[PDB]
Amino acid sequence: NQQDAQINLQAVKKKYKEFIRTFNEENFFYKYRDTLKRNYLNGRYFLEIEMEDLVGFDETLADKLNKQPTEHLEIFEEAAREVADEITAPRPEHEEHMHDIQILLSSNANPTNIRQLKSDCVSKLVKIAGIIVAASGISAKATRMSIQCLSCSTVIPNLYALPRKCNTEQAGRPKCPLDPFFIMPDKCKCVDFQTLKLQELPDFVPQGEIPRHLQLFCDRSLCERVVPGNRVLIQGIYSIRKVGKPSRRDGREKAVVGVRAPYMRVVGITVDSEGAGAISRYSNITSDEEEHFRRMAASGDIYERLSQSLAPSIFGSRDIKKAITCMLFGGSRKRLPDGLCRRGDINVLLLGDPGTAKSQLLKFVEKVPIAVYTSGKGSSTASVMKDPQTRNFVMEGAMVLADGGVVCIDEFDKMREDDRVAIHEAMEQQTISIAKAGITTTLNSRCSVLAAANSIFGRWDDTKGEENIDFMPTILSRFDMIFIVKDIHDESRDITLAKHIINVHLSSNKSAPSEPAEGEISLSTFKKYIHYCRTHCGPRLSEAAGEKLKSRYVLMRSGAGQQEKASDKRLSIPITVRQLEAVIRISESLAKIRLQPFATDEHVNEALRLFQVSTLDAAM
Amino acid sequence: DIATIQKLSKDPRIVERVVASMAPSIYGHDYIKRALALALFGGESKNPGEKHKVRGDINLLICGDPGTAKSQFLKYTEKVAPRAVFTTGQGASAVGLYVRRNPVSREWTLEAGALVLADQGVCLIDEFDKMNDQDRTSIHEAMEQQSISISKAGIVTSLQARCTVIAAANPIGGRYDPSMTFSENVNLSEPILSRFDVLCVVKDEFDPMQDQQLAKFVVHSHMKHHEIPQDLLRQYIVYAKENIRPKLTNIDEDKIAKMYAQLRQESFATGSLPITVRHIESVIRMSEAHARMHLRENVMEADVSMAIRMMLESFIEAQKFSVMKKMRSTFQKY
DNA sequence: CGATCGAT
DNA sequence: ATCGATCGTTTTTTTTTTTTT
Ligand SMILES: Nc1ncnc2c1ncn2[C@@H]1O[C@H](COP(=O)(O)OP(=O)(O)OP(=O)(O)O)[C@@H](O)[C@H]1O
Ligand SMILES: Nc1ncnc2c1ncn2[C@@H]1O[C@H](COP(=O)(O)OP(=O)(O)OP(=O)(O)O)[C@@H](O)[C@H]1O
Repeated sequence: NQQDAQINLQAVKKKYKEFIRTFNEENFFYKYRDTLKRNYLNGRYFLEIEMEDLVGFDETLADKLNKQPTEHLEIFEEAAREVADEITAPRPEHEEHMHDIQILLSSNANPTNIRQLKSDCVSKLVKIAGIIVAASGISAKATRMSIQCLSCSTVIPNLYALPRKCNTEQAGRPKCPLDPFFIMPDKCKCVDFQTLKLQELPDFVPQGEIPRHLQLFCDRSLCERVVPGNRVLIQGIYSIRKVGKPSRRDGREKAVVGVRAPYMRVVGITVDSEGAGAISRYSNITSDEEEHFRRMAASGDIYERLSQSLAPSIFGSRDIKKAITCMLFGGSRKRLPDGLCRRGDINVLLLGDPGTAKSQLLKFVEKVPIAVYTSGKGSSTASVMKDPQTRNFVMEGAMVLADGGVVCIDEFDKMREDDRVAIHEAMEQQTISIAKAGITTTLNSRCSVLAAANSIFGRWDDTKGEENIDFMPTILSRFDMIFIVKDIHDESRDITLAKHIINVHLSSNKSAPSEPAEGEISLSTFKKYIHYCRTHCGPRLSEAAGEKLKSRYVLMRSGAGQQEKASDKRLSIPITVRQLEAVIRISESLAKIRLQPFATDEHVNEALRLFQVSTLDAAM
Repeated sequence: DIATIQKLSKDPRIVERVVASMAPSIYGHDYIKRALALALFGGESKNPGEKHKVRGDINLLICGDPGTAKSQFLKYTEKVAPRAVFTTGQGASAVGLYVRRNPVSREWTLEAGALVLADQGVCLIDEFDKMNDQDRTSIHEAMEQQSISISKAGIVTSLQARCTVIAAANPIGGRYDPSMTFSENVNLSEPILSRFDVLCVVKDEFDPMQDQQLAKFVVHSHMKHHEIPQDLLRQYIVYAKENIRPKLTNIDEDKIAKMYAQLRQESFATGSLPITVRHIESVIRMSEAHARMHLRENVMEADVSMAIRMMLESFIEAQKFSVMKKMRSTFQKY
């Protein structure tokens, strides 16, 4: 303790200790004491902090905080427990024992990029923004422990040398040298450890290259914090694990001089707000939000407004779009005490002439909570690898990443059939099976899928009869609403398409006069709205809906069979149990939107007219 | 000697002086000269709000003759233009040399194509048209969505393909057909027909005067033993597609609709081979291309009307002996 | 099984 | 210088999944 500067004491002595007692505004909210105590009450053991309060307090710490944060951010912990344990006393009688805590940091300074995380930027606090891939399980770590040889809780600065002398020396002259250390984990501790991960951005030198990435670290409360495939804002720190320059040159033919490895640990991850950047699992949403939600649900002019949410630069296809979003909400996983988990999620088909904006539309359906896109030639056999550490046979197993999300693809036609069958199947039972190596783990996950396609011979097949698909009718089976795409001519239509997109395509046009349309706004809102509305309501039918829908499917199959007989040959699609079993999910999607649980058949006449497109499509 | 640009670069005659430095090889063929000349440096991202990224792309195509000099046209492009790779027809199965990432096999080497390997540039094709259909499938998104997306490994990551495309193919039917229709000239499937661009063709018939003129030019070309140089315009186009970032403004953008209607009304089931809403926007690409050839950043009727001139010529090119449809339709336009 | 290291 | 008592010392594997032409 060399009390001149950089001292162990001055900070903790009063400064950090009193910063919070001193942190004041009237309204008598403006401390971190209340938040701390009320956090403690519910087992949290943390609190949230800024980094530009020091400017609110002083002008010295921060330019010293950046320099040796590893120490300051534990002096913070000690000050925290001593300033909070006084309040742990209601009187001296109900600190049954103290406890350890974790601090947070945050700011709005600016995000950096991985291409610059360099030797200067090391041991130093920072901010970035990347994206997540996958990260480990939850192993272990602790802080100290005792040993029978000395019986002292072994205290450490770093988060190993174990010296010579015995300490069971009280044996006479017959002592026990040469490191006799019996670790006593009756006396040890336990914190968490998870190894988060990080990929770089999609616009920041991937151009003539590929994107690199980084692996991470945590201690106590940031496990169970991040599920992968997410956009983060971060404050962490860039540091190493090993050390050395001189001619103790590494390995066998490694390390010309001194190369040690990278990583970062987190001091105060947060998340993103790309509209709703991070709204996927947790709830920091507030009562105003939910009022907004239900009062828009109360609004009986929400669905047709939502027919105009994906096409603010696109014209037409409105009867086409009355259920392009109903796909998103999902209906009901109405499972039963026997096996019959009748199919939850929902699936759609579309195929027709190019030049009609299928690609951009599916890009947008990815845009608007969780989803992915490849298409053909290749998300997901599922993956049984063999761990290069220890050589065990683990399962990465990537429809797992639609375990509640959805999927979109075109290019079902343009990829061969060695890889269609596991996915032919998954989307009738949702259980990814496995039987390959010594494991029988019938995995599962609730994904949907969107299916675009391309018919060879175009509208020729569509004019006359049966050249609809090139591959099979068993995946003509699994889908409910199935859509031709033509580009039939009309000069009015032509000119209107003409100016419609040019007025789009001119000067990055519609910034000001775009959103002035009615209520067709904020796909961000839709992320949140969806992740809400699916997460509560579990509706199912009303009695009056069932008989008319039943009779309607009856007449559907009778008309298909009559067209079979009105041509003296099969002129139908197979009248399946799946068709009713899916239109039920269309009713369910509708009731999911308006939040009314019990749905009536007028609510679903809309469904009738929408799958009527498929009926009258495969009518010929 | 750096204002080499702006001692000259602003003259009106410089619409055509760029043609004199394409490939100093051919007597005729102003058309493809000008088309490659514009499309070597044309381009605009114009990313609107969150929708997509429109194009730094085009697919000019010349489906000519098996042996008219076409494969030589391509090389000077590379010997001037900033990026490339050489590839000829019969590439891979379009997969490429799908890895799982281990420290087994010492990292299981990794790539996915060459539009992954050369974006915002070029990488070359020759003699395509007699290649595996399993590649004509595969390349058929990167041209326009300018986006890759893979699976089928230990990973499903994705990566950027912003490029354009070489063409260089070969016709079928022997050499080249009469004015009888084009879909009959070479037989590619329906969902590839979607995109299309700069439609030129080396149709041949014999003029002895021209044979004399060019052959003098040839032997003169074979007689060199031992306006623009290549010394400069290289840097002009670095500058032009790098720094200046043009625009458009309402001047006459309604006329485009009448001409699109002229397609749909004069052309329904005769010639009009699904030429949807990509080539139209390629209209804009020509106009923006012209103004960057001028470093203009905006324009009047000039550039767009030049686009209409060239397209009017071509779509008369690829008809029947009844060859003058838009010709008769556009003496009033012309 | 080898080198360090202390004194005689 | 010499001897002796001190210090510190460790290595073993073969085969299965998805991929590309
Ligand atoms: N009706 C339309 N209105 C506005 N823009 C359109 C329209 N049709 C097409 N476009 C534009 O044209 C481009 C179409 O490319 P896209 O990738 O959708 O082709 P596609 O329709 O998917 O054909 P294919 O299915 O064969 O790939 C898009 O960038 C889209 O913005
Ligand atoms: N104007 C010209 N100047 C120089 N050479 C010419 C000209 N016109 C034709 N040629 C010659 O014609 C030949 C054409 O063969 P080239 O090497 O171009 O293969 P290609 O024509 O691309 O044939 P393919 O693409 O069918 O294989 C070239 O050697 C080229 O020199």
